[PDB]
Amino acid sequence: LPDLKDAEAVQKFFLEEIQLGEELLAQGEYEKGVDHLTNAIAVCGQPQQLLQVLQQTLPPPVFQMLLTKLPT
Amino acid sequence: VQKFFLEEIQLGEELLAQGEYEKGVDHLTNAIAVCGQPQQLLQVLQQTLPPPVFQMLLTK
Amino acid sequence: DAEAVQKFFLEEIQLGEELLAQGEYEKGVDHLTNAIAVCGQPQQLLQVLQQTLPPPVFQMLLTKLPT
Amino acid sequence: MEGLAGYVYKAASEGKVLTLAALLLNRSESDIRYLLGYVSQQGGQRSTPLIIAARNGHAKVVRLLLEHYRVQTQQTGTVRFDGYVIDGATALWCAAGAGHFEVVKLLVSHGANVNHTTVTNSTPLRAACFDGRLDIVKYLVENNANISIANKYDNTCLMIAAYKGHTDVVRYLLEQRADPNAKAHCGATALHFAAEAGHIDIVKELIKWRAAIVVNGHGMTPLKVAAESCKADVVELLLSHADCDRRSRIEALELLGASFANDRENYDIIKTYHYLYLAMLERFQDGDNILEKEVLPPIHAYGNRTECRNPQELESIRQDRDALHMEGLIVRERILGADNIDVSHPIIYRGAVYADNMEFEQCIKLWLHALHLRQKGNRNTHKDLLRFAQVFSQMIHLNETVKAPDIECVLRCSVLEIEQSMNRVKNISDADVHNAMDNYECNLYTFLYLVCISTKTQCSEEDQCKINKQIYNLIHLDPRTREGFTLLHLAVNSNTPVDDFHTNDVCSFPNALVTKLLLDCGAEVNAVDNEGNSALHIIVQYNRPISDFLTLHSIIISLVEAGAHTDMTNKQNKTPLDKSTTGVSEILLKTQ
Amino acid sequence: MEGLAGYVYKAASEGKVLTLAALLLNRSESDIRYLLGYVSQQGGQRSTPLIIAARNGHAKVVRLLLEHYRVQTQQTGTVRFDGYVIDGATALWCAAGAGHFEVVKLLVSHGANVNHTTVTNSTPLRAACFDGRLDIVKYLVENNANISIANKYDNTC
Amino acid sequence: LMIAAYKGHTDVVRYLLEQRADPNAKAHCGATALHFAAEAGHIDIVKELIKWRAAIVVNGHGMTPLKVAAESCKADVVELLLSHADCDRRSRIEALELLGASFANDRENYDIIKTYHYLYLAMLERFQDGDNILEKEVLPPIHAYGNRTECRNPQEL
Repeated sequence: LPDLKDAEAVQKFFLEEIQLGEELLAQGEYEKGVDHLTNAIAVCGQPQQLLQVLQQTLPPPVFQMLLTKLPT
Repeated sequence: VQKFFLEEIQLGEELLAQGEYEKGVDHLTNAIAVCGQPQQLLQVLQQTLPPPVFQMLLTK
Repeated sequence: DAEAVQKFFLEEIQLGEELLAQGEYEKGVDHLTNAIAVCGQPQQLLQVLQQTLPPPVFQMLLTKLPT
Repeated sequence: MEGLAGYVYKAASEGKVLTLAALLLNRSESDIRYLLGYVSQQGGQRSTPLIIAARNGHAKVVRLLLEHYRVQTQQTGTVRFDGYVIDGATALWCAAGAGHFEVVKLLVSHGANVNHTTVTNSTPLRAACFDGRLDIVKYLVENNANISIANKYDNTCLMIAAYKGHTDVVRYLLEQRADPNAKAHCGATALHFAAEAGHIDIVKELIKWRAAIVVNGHGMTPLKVAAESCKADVVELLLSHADCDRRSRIEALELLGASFANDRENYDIIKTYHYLYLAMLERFQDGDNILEKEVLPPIHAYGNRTECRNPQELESIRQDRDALHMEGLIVRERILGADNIDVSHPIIYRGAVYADNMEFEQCIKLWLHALHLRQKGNRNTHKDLLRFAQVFSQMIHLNETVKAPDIECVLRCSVLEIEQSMNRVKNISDADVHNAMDNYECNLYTFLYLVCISTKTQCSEEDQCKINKQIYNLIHLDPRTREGFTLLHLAVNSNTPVDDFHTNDVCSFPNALVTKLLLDCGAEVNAVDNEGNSALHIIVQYNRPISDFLTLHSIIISLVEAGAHTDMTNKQNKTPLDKSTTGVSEILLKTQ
Repeated sequence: MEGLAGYVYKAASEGKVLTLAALLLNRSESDIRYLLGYVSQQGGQRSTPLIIAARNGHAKVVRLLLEHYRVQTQQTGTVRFDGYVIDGATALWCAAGAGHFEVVKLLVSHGANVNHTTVTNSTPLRAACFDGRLDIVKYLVENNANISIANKYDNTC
Repeated sequence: LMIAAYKGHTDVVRYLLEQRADPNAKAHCGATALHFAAEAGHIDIVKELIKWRAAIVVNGHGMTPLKVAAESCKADVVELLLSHADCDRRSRIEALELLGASFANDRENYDIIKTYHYLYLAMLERFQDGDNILEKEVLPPIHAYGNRTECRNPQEL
């Protein structure tokens, strides 16, 4: 994680962390995709609004799988 | 069988009502006479098809 | 160039499928129009192209195949 | 003849014309006459097999049936389809009611009733107008059907055609010497119905006929009934007719924008701000002898700010949609009154957004006005009261506490609504008596849901004393269900349904806390149901003594203290111990 | 602003969702709509992120654009890229011409324009006929758009 | 069978018992296809096997499925095992004892009042019959647990 930067990695390095997950969403390694996704949400500036966003970007097995690893 | 003839007079031309009139009009040709009222069934079967196909069903 | 095309043909083979996967069906075929008819086995590519692409996509590539 | 009647029906329902020929012929004529006359249980209706074939448009099939034995075309039978369950009219109406021109053009030449009525006096022209099928509508007027067939709700077929967007069916009746001035039972015209959905093309045809334009029986001019909608083209169209006075034409755009953002299907603040600002620009355009809004103080329920005055004042409150939605809703609050249903509709939508936006404090406060508005309108709030308890359960999961005055106001108005709901059963006799039987009963459930979540949530002592009054109100009312249960028996029985939302997590029926609150206010503990079982008998019939024994242990001691007869009997003479089927409850019953 | 509009237009054109979701993040509806209102010409043809999302085929992107975002079906875009590139395109029209039945039914359930006429007054019905996608035509007819909307040459669907 | 019983896949559980697979295929660890169902309160799964003659038998440690259901603080399926096959009143009273034991001594379920009322139910049923009275075995007081001598009367409880 990029040490929770104030304004640098909130939008620049944040984008690639989903992009690694989004590729791994397209790859099929969703567990690796969740890992890159769950670091982005932790370093996201306003991630509580993205709970409704992230609950439907996924296949149904990953709907709860990311949620279980969301605090992690 | 007379009941099977009635079944023939009811389901023999199932393809004819479904569009495939080749196997239905030919099958209903014997089924019209096999019923208890041959002249009535043949006239009704001719009336069941179009007037252009009424002659085709009757002459079948 | 034609020997480099044999690797450049593989580029639209790689890059052009996302263009069809993203949704640019015409542009993906247009990107793949520059690719096809330079490989050594167009028929071997054709027999899988009948089913690799979606059935509407492949026949549209057939229109672009001699172009 | 049961199977033979169905086989005759099957000959016409599925379209097999060969079976129909083999059935009417090749047998007797008297037996088939009963078979083709009507059906008994086929399709859940009692119509002629030719009629149900006309429902599917089997024009070729129904033609052969008339050749052998001419069934009466005027014969009627039930047709349950669109427009509620209907004891349907003649087959020509039913073919028109099916929107099938293939059967309509045959029965008319064969001989059929052109203006045959239905239960709601529906002519075949209205049946085709209900489907909006133009060629059938063109044919009935060619058969000279009556153009003035008004419904039991005084709805003429032209007004029926004006319900939908049938810009061609509406204009064709206008060509057939029918001016659009036949008001409904609520006074509604074709102008108002086309203005409901913003049918500018339909109104333009009614504009073209140049007949008349007037308010409905609710006093709503066609621009006003479009103003509460989200389509400004109608008000723009009436601006060409110069029927839009500058007072009405400005509040129209004030109402037009607000509904375009205060709707579940219509939420866009950009035109809402544009319509409100342009109207207030036009409101300030008068200059001398200026006209302004009748100022309304902010509602104790809805919001905390009054409406805006300056045209640019609403521009600053555009950033927070909460302020401008309220500002657009005050201007329709004053012009439509508290009794209008269409101004009560934005109240539910606003808190629902706040439920989606986690503003549960603003959701409960603002939703109280919808119950407040519907109390003025004297209508049912069974969906409103259920939505209160659902959102009340949702914020417990988010741990957002309620306001005790807010939870009392909804509870105080609920028993008044239930008193209306109980009187609604008294007010109606035969129209929707089963619906009214299910109307007051579900309202008691919502009150039970509202009280149960009130017990779970924190409540102030002064409000809790008033909260128990509504329970004390209903236990004095003593609502008797279909099975003889009461409010006490409703909480006692574990078979009581609970709403699908998080109210399952806050209702634990048999709920001791609700029952404990029910017992102090005078619960009928020895009351009997239709089967004669008392409150002690219903609670012991529960088959899960381990899961919620805390509810059982609280209710065993306390309900017995209320005066429960351990020796009481049912209508089948069943004692509480005899009808126990639970060792833990019976031993608890033995102790108590 | 304009570069962010290009970014969100490329994100909608590609099919990613979190990219433009973060690009619109922590923004009011004004600049968000402006980024979504990027109707500027790309490839010589006017296109819009909502339009290019409907042209893409991703029902997920348009289901986010209609539900969680404020965009309108009244828009300008291509209707036929090869030899026509005619403007005045509804997103439902773009989906029907492209043939994505899921996007078509989603836009219909949303409430998109079903009777739109361009400068050549061409309906999405005739686009669905041009694509030959049966279920799109069946859905459009069941939703009762029209049947007799013809081109400027009186060209029926 | 036990793997789906380990999870909440009640559709697979009720289907597989009809596939000529016995519910008594017991693992050497002690799971009798209901022990693995007695962790998450699978009221729907256990109801199937109770209907399917689950054949209650203790685990490798000697704990009954009634005890194992009481081990997970799942009162829903405890009544199912109590109502299935033999009543076995000696285990019926201790089922209330074991289930109530954890509700004041478990992190996931810390309910002090539920411990009394389950024990009171145990104390009620232990002396409900009157004659042929049963009593708790007098284990010596343990210094870790103070010096208490159990609850052989409802008055001390």
